[PDB]
Amino acid sequence: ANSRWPTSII
Amino acid sequence: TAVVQRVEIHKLRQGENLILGFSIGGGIDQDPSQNPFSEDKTDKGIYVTRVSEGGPAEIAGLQIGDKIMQVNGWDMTMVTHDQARKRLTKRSEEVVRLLVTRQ
Repeated sequence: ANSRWPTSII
Repeated sequence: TAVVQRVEIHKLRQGENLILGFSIGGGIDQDPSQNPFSEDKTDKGIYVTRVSEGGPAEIAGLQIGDKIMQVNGWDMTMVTHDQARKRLTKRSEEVVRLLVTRQ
């Protein structure tokens, strides 16, 4: 993961 | 180049929630240079960052790296990350059609 580029689970 | 794909996802009930089985990154409020999937690092759009094996999105044909252009006719090219998340997760919508481009 990248702390400066969040992702979201949907 | 990019090829246009149209997928039709039927959400899966998991307890109280209807889920799509994928993850997103991007949005106009995020740093596009951090997106590992985009061809052009100024692209602030919404990208599929992960797809769950066996889940609704996989079955529908969604692939990691796809750029989401529209959800049920709703433009996804100039929205914030949160706005995109909300559009994808409306509790009243069981079926969502995504217009995507794929490299």
